[PDB]
Amino acid sequence: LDQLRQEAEQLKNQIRDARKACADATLSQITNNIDPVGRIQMRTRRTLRGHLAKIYAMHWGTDSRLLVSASQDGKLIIWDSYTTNKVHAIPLRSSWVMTCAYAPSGNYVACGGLDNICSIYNLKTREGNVRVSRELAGHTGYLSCCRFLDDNQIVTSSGDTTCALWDIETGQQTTTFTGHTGDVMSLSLAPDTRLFVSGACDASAKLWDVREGMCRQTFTGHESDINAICFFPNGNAFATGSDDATCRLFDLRADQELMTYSHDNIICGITSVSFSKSGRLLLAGYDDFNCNVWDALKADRAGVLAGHDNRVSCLGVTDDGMAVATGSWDSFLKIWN
Amino acid sequence: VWVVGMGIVMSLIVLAIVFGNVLVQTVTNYFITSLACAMGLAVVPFGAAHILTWTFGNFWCEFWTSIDVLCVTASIETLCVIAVDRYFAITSPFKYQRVIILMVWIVSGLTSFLPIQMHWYRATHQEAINCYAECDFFTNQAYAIASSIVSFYVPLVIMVFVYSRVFQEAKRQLHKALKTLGIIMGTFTLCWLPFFIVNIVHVIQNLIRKEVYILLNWIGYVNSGFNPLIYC
Amino acid sequence: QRNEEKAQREANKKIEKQLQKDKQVYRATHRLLLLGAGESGKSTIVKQMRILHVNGFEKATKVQDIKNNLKEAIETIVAAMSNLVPPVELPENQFRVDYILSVMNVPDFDFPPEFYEHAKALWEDEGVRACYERSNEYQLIDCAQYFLDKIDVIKQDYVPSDQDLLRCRVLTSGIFETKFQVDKVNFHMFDVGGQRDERRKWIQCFNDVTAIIFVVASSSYNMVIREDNQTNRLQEALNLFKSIWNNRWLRTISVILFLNKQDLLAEKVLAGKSKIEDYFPEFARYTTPEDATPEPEDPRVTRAKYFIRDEFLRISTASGDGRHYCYPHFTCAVDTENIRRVFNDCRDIIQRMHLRQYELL
Amino acid sequence: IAQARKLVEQLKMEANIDRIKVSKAAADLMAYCEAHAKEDPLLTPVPASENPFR
Ligand SMILES: Nc1nc2c(ncn2[C@@H]2O[C@H](COP(=O)(O)OP(=O)(O)OP(=O)(O)O)[C@@H](O)[C@H]2O)c(=O)[nH]1
Ligand SMILES: CN[C@@H]1CCc2c(ccc(O)c2O)[C@H]1O
Repeated sequence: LDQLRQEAEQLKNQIRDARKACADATLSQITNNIDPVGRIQMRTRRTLRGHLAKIYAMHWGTDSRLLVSASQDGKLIIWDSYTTNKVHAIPLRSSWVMTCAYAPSGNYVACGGLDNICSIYNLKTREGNVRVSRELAGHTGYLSCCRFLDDNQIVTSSGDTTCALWDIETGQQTTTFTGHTGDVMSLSLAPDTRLFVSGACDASAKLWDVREGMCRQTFTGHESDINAICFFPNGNAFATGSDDATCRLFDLRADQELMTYSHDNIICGITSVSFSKSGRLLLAGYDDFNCNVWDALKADRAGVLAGHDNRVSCLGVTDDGMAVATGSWDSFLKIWN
Repeated sequence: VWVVGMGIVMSLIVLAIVFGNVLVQTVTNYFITSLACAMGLAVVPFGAAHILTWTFGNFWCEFWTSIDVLCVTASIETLCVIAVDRYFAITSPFKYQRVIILMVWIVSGLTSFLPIQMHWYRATHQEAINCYAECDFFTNQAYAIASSIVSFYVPLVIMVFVYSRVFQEAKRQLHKALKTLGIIMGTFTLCWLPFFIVNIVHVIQNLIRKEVYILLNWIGYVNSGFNPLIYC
Repeated sequence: QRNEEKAQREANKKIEKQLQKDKQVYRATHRLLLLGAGESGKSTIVKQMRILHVNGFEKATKVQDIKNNLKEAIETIVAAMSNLVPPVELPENQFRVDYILSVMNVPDFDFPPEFYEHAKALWEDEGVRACYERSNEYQLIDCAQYFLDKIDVIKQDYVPSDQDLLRCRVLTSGIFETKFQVDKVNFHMFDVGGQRDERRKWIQCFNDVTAIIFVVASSSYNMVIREDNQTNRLQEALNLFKSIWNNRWLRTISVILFLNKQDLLAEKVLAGKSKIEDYFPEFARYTTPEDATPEPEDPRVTRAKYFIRDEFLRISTASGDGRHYCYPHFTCAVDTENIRRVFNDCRDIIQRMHLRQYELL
Repeated sequence: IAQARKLVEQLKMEANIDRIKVSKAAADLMAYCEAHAKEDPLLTPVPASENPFR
């Protein structure tokens, strides 16, 4: 009964004491000896136009040439980034869409939404058309992200404090992860595809296991909701963007928030973050109509991208590390290099 | 001794109006482009040099007058079309959400260029023959009255009755409505009213002078720069 | 080769042509959003819109659903008779109660014909009717008395009659949409549903709707929210209205207010069992406004209606000065004519002329 | 009810986890970022002839 909470309090105190004892020196002292990168200036090489309403999601292809974007009017269209040519225009049953994804083999495109169903489409097939392959409707509440492990497995994270690992052929949940106390808003698989994270709305982030299916760790250093997450290219650290202006870089081994990327002149939120190829840059979208560029090891701003006319709601970096593209709410995508 | 710089100052002043007009998108925002396009840089500036006659080429005077006439007619038509579009949008909200501007411009060209290109002029009088042989401006055969009816009677036909129903909805719906409506019609009417009282006066009978008519027509030519400031 | 470039150009041209075709039809539509609380009547309005305008109006599924509501209603009244604080109780019917508890918890029921005979007899008990008059404490479905009386007609394997679909209640798990055209204009009405949430992080998506429709339970001022001992059902609606009005995202959206469920309020006010003054002390000194327009009634019931409307309106009249408007209304959802009589305010005509292109003056 | 019974066990499982010094992680991140800095076209601008986007 009431005696159970005492054990929880004692365990929390022990964990906090261990975390305090594990700290030796801040990253700033070690990394202050390097030379700053300097000012970074990039211009919009190309502009992608043709959407009607706001864009809510975007994902680059494996070949870093084709990208898929989803709008609020229910239209998935695949672009050709090199020559600015549309390829397909897939309508949807439900006009409300929040997610999209591109398969590693370039044969399927998955789009979820508020209709509680994460459907899968087929790109390369006979008769030269696109049709629904399977519809998975085991969740309750809206969806927030969708990702591909292979052609047969897809991971979703709904708004009922759950995350599940689906299966295309069977169309049923293989496993189920529980433990959060609020809506789940994002996730990002590891390069080794063995672990993945999830940023909830209770100012907490976890580290699940795909095979075993149990929580491993828990970081709760923030002060408000969480809206984005992404892994370092190493696979041993992730950066989290919250609702308040702070952006933090945690570490799996040390279990401590290494930095707090913040500025005194900003009071807006963060919608999406991502790294560069070598993990030296930390791009981050913002709700103040433009974007910003930080430095991973120095915690300072080194460039502003203000070529938009509304908030930025999606962001992505090519696998070849040659271009950086952003979406927005004014029906316009852009390519920066 | 001091009136020397007045003409150049006015010539330099209208350059600011031209710059303001050139400084300046939706379905109804495409019409303002015609008003911005349709004059003060070329036709209006020539008056300062003409105040001394320029007398370069007798063929050029016809173009000089015709350009101004066409610009005035185009501006009047554009304002009438703007009022008609606003009334159509406001009155019937059920069905409200290049083709007509070209037609309006085409309408202006027929009345202006054709009499000028045809060399048709007023009654051959001793003063008229002497002036035309050797810059006077006076027509005959009721050309002034007809041109005014095409380019001045359109406002009272449309602009007077366009807002009769719109302002009627103001009291029913329930100030600021009469604060801005008066500015749009007042500036338009006050500047473009006097010439309709002298063109009819001259042709009918004279009781008017050339200098006062020239001054009256010069006044109100600033409507080209006044309209860009009022709109948007 | 150049053939690939030509083919790609042709495909791009076709896609661009299709998008240009679809842009106008997307831009020529009106969208509406429903809001409210539980047991308010959001989906009834959409069902009535389906019944009225579009010709659309699984009969086997509706047959089971109507009977399912009847099965749940009978159990709730009998179960709370013993658990109620008062000693109110109904002799031979005690044998009927024996399998009532057994059938209360079951994955499924075959609906034997013997069940109907005993349920009807128990409904005729004087004591059973007494507990129905005191539904303030224990929660019970509003659409219960209508179905309880009409059993033999449904019993005599039957097709549901008219207004039977509009009275049965079915939970909306997901979104619930409906398209219709009234007069050369296509509308779009959708219900968010989704049980009950307290964060509403999806509200950022709806930043372009023309209007927001709000419906309240005007005849619920003495029963608590589904989770007990919280507050009066009216107060839970009042708090939700204040949060919606003072929202950063919905800073330029008008609100159409429906004071739904009117007939129940008239019936309950006539009886003196419950008084508004007890739950709402300020109503005792309230004086009816000088301006009024009663339909066709009793000043007692008429005075009650305007008091509830005044409380809702006083919230919007303070924090909103420009770009926010509130539109009171009086509607009864079940009655087909009343929503037709509102005609959505002559299509909220009052707005159509002023909001549109009048502001720029 | 029994919710706290599983939560305390999960927290106990979480607590018994090995931890390392922050200096080692900092050195590892710095070394990786210095080692893989050659193939990052965003830092060092790409030549126009070598840029597929220009
Ligand atoms: N007797 C009566 N009941 C009404 C009236 N209007 C609405 N209702 C009630 O509204 C219910 C409609 O159920 P739903 O369509 O699911 O709407 P809801 O009860 O608010 O539930 P949700 O849609 O989930 O919010 C019916 O069961 C009725 O009891 C009315 O005018 N008279
Ligand atoms: C010299 N300026 C002229 C004077 C008379 C006149 C103008 C334009 C249209 C007409 O119908 C006119 O009668 C003006 O451009």
